[PDB]
Amino acid sequence: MFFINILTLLVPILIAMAFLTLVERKILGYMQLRKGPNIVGPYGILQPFADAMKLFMKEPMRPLTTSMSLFIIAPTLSLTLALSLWVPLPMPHPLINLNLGILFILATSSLSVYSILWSGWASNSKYSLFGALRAVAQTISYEVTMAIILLSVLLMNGSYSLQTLITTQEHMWLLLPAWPMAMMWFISTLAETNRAPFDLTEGESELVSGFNVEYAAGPFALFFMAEYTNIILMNALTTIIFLGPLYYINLPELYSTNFMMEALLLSSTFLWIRASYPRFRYDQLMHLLWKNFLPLTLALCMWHISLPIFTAGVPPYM
Amino acid sequence: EMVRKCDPHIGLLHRGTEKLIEYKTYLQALPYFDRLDYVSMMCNEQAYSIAVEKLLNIQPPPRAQWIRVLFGEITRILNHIMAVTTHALDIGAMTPFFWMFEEREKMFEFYERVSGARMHAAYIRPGGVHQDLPLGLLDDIYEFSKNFSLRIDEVEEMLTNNRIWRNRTVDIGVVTAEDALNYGFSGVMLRGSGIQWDLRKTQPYDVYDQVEFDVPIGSRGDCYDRYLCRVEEMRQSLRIIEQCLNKMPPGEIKVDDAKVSPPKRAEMKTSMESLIHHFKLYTEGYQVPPGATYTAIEAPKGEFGVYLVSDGSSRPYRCKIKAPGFAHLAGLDKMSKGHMLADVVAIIGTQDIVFGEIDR
Amino acid sequence: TYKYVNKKEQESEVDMKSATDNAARILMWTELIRGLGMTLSYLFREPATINYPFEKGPLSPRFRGEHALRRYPSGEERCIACKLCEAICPAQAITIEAEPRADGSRRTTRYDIDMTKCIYCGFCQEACPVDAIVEGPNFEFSTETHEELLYNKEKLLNNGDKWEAEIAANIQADYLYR
Amino acid sequence: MELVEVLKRGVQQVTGHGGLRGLLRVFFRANDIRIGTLVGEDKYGNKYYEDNKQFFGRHRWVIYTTEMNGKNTFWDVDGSMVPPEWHRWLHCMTDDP
Amino acid sequence: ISAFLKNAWAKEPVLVVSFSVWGLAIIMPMISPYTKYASMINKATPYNYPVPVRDDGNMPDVPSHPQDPLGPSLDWLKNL
Amino acid sequence: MWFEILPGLAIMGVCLVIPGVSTAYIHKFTNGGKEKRVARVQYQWYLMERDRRISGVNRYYVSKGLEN
Amino acid sequence: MNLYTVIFINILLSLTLILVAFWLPQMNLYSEKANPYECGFDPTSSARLPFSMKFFLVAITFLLFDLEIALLLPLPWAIQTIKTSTMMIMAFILVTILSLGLAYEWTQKGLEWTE
Amino acid sequence: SRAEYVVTKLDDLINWARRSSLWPMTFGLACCAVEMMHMAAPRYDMDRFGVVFRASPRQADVMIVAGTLTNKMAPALRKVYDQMPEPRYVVSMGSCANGGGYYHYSYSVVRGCDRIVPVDIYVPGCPPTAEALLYGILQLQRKIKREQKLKIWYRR
Amino acid sequence: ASATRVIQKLRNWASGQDLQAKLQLRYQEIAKRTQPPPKLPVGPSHKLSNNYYCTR
Ligand SMILES: CCCCCCCCCCCCCCCCCC(=O)OC[C@H](COP(=O)(O)OCCN)OC(=O)CCCCCCCCCCCCCCCCC
Ligand code: SF4
Ligand code: SF4
Ligand code: SF4
Repeated sequence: MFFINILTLLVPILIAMAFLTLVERKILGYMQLRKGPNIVGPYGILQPFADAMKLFMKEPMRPLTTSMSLFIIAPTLSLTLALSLWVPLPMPHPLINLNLGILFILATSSLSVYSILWSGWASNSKYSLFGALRAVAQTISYEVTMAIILLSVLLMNGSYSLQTLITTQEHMWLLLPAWPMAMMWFISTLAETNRAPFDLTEGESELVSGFNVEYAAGPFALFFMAEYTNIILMNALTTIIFLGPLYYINLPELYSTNFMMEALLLSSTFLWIRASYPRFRYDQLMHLLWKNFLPLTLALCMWHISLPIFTAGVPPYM
Repeated sequence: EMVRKCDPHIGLLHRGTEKLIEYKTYLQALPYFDRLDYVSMMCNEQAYSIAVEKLLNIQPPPRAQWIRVLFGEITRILNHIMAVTTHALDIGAMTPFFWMFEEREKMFEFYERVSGARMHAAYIRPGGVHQDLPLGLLDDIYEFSKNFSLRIDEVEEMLTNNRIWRNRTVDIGVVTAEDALNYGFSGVMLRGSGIQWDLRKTQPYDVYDQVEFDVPIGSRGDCYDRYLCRVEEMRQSLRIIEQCLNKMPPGEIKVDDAKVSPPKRAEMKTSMESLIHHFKLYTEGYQVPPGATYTAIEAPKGEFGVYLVSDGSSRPYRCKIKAPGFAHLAGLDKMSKGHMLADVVAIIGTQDIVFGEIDR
Repeated sequence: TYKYVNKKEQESEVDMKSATDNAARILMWTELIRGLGMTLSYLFREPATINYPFEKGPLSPRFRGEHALRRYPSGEERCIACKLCEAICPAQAITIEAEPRADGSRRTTRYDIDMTKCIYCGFCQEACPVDAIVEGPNFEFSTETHEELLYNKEKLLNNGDKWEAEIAANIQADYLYR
Repeated sequence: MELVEVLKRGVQQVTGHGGLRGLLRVFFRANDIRIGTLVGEDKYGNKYYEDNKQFFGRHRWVIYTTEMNGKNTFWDVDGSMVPPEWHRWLHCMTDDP
Repeated sequence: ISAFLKNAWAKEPVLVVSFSVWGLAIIMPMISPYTKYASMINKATPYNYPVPVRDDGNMPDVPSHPQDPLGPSLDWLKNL
Repeated sequence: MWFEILPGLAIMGVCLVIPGVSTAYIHKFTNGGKEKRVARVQYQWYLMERDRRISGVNRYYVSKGLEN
Repeated sequence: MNLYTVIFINILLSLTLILVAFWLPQMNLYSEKANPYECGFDPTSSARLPFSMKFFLVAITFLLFDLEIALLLPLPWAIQTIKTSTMMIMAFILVTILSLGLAYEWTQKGLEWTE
Repeated sequence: SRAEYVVTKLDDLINWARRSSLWPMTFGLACCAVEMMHMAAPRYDMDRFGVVFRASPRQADVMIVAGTLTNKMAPALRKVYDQMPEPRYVVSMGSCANGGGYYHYSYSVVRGCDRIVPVDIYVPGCPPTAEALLYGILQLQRKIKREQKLKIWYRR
Repeated sequence: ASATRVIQKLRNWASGQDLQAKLQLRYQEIAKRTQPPPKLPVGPSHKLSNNYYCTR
């Protein structure tokens, strides 16, 4: 009975992300006085299928100067990690229960960067290298901050398992006590996935495309298969970690219905931000997260270390 | 990612317009100029029109001058709109480019209505203007002008006080005032540094001496101050349109001199001398007296000048085009010192460069 | 008259309220949430896009597009082989090799235009003293081979036994300006 | 309130083309459920509509034929099918059809 | 020093909130009345079985039955 | 218009409800109509292992009451 | 075994898609196509040449800050300790110690990039 | 039933995906590219037809050769054309790209991109109206609509 | 003129400035495409007397 469960978590995610591609092109277009795809289907609902079909029927290449092993293993990790990272996600019952659920996220989310590094370096191209040597700056900028924020947020939850956060927010959103962090978490999460304004690894102006200028249609889709299922995720986590929806044990179906409302609303917000602000320069991203967020995040880490101590609000374990 | 040396290798768009002009009559060479700076279309041929007018020693009629100033300002708005936006497109702000191109499309209807082409209107002939404005086109220009200052504000909200835009643009491309002249800069690049210079207010060539407007000047030389100069020029150009609309004197559109400008279609088909002049002006072309001139006009990029040499013939001898971008891009080496690769991307736009004029 | 664009007027005047206004601005992204507001407004607007195949964008009677050789109402060709549309054409796109027609009239035996050389400048229609060559509104004649853009007299008369219902109305509505 | 008014207008568009089959023939074929006054028709079959309420550019449109010269143009619809007498009007060069 | 404190507040607020909350977290535990209750709550949780102790007739203060009034109590936790 | 975005989201929103609702119902189908017990400490594993060996059928989702 | 299945199901899915990417489409190979892209013109030199970074000082201190969190993630279980006072002092010191190192890195222009 | 019939439907399927996802390349040389932007502008949105601009030739299906092609640039255009994975299409735009246009007789202009890349559709004009290029793109889409590549495969 | 007056309020507030009087798209302010015949004025030098070219 388990294999069937994967299908209800694997196929819908692929369909949902594919229909995010249309929703991106539509929401972006309307903010720009454009009608996104509305010719392929009734309203473009078939546009993602059209893009998917052509890329897998458009020749992928084996460039002479590249490295076949890493050039081919890098996209596989991107999709493998981006899809296997939905696994411990409670909605409200996760497919698998992990005692260290978020640490699974940190290692695996940080493991996705190696897709960009190996993809850029394997594809022996100068622009591909520039994209790789910007993910290192992208990750050195946010990883120190993203880990501390999650520590502070969970420190009023007690454990590390995700599913205890539902119990934590039974009566009040965890945004309200930690709305400072929720802003820093909403940017550090925007740094991962390389979503604008922190769109530097796949830079389309300073670099022609960025760590993709040598990935032809076939393997190229594998990066977009992963670059957008990772957008839905960190929105899925944020609505679980901060915008805690109603659990109501007798009504598990109500959690998912309310969960999707916020996850889409947050997902519409990454696309909304992309439509409004220009892009950072990757030094400013480094300074932004190391001169402004890191000071305050560390100061708030002390604040939440003492908060359960001078309020008698130490959360339980188990 | 720090640039130690830039070597702009222009020449990828060297069509060689200057040599092709020498084999073409003066009227035949007019569309070459619409294609040099291809974002300020009819403000190029004004430079050609003024140069040929000077040698011919004729002046256009009063109505024509106002059309050439009225449409010489729509080119300024057209060209500054792209400069603000395509500059922002490379930086990353894609949205403003889509908003203001819903206004470029509106203005290109004016070209398509005064001329027949959206972009390269061969409309401003040396002998004034080719053909009169269709009825009610001034009303459409006015209805555009009212709504426009709202459009410029909407862009002004997006990318004028953002942290991301100020940090990507301030303190970048600082050009000293002494170097701006020595490098031969002109236009907004001079005014960004602080130098007070504008040919519309120092060497007037049209009714620009009867129209009031302000020339924006920047304190620091960074790309941010010259961004504001471009946005603020749209405001002042939109102020000239109000005046040109409110005083467009009646009269003829081309000089009543059938030896330089062609006669009307009606007179061509009833009077003999008019047919002869129509026949000769379109086969040999009017002959300009021998001489040499350098006329400069304040094209949106800056000082666009044309150096026409001539002999006693209908086809010019040498037509050198002072593209304002030639000096700016040559100075790109000095701008990007101790600045990253992304900054160079943000300095290509701030010069407002098109390589049709540079390479020409 | 000049105008300062980025020059501070007077400085060194800040109190707790003014200081806290800047702190609130920097420390809660007020002027970035302000940019989001404008884009959110644009989502709730009608897009300017128009279904091209079914509604086509506006044009004007003076528009310059596909060429066309006109005829008089009787049926006689207007072109009289005066050959000053190839004198003014600044791309040498036109070629004429007229000879007498064996009924006495001065008519053309070749009027080929190379639409790949032409720049759609409109000089040929304002030079013709009989309006023999015009430029109809047909902007949509893209082809799948280079050769179909090398127009000859037979094509140019076909475009001209086709668009006269349009060409006549356009000329009739702007000849006074000309 | 006003929401009922617009939801009522939507009913007019979805149920203003003869029937369901009439809606299908235009929704997937033109992506335009709008309805406006029928100015006229060609001998080929082209139907020309106008809606003065909408904004400039979208106030005149065609619903092309399904067959012009034994071409079977139900899907392969191209702009070069408006005859000259209507090309002038459809392009907003005149007010008189 | 009033200008310096508020001048930094006007120009670099992030480095003032960090220093303010940094000192606030250090001082708050000393002033709170519940600080001493953080330790007691972590003494209440019986993670390991409470091992009984033999009676030699000289163990009066420890209870006999679990629900008797002569032992440690948590009645302060129910009302915290 | 902007409401044309809803088709993109309407059937997208369904696709993000399936992974959540399906897991809750699949658990109840496999686990005999009870939620999937979660062992985060060794104490709970001993309890599930107890129930697995308490019942004649080697499954921990069948619960024997006071009938012994 | 439930978690092993998921990743290997994902691995098979990723391999099948990429495997179908390379054998389904029609290919036509030649040297001019498989050469490096480099914006139209042939690269002047390989991309394997030494490509100096300038944020190496932040790169090193990122390690020390990465080890630094490894000493903070045990906090949720350390709060359960009976003491609650030794923990708090040894928590502020660790975070304060990191800040002073960051503050000293600030003033020495460590976080600024070599020009 | 006949095995030929199934082949054509698959042929029409692969063609359809290649028609509604026609990604050009941000390769505007000069002075037609301004009208190639207007095609991307609000009035004539290309996202309607699933047409999205991408910088890398490796991720571009069609190449819109818009603007004068000079000798200095000719080697670069062919290189970029080679990088596009097949199937690839070229849409020569404007007089300067179709033939030599206004600079047919210059010393440093290749008389039409047809001398360097094989062109599929020619869009006349100078510049072509944004509709004229859009008619070209649609007329290119109708070209893919009749390929017959899998149908001939059954005949080989 | 089809904003329903509640979205008209939302977009008006979000933008910060009233725009229903300053819309981009044009509805009925544009001059009618067809216009009545003009008669362009005849400029100077059509005097018919005392107009010898040797003077100007
Ligand atoms: C009671 C005692 C205890 C009290 C303790 C609490 C004390 C009060 C705390 C108040 C402060 C809250 C936390 C503040 C975090 C923000 C830090 C910050 O200042 O922003 C950093 C940066 C500053 O701008 P900058 O130009 O760098 O200024 C210096 C220039 N030399 O600005 C930026 O980062 C801007 C660049 C990022 C822009 C990203 C776009 C965001 C768009 C808005 C989306 C917001 C969505 C939030 C909701 C998410 C919901 C999940
Ligand atoms: S429009 Fe101009 S370039 Fe074209 S044929 Fe006529 S005169 Fe020559
Ligand atoms: S088309 Fe007109 S100008 Fe050209 S040769 Fe014929 S009559 Fe003369
Ligand atoms: S064909 Fe005309 S518009 Fe296009 S590049 Fe050449 S001159 Fe410019």
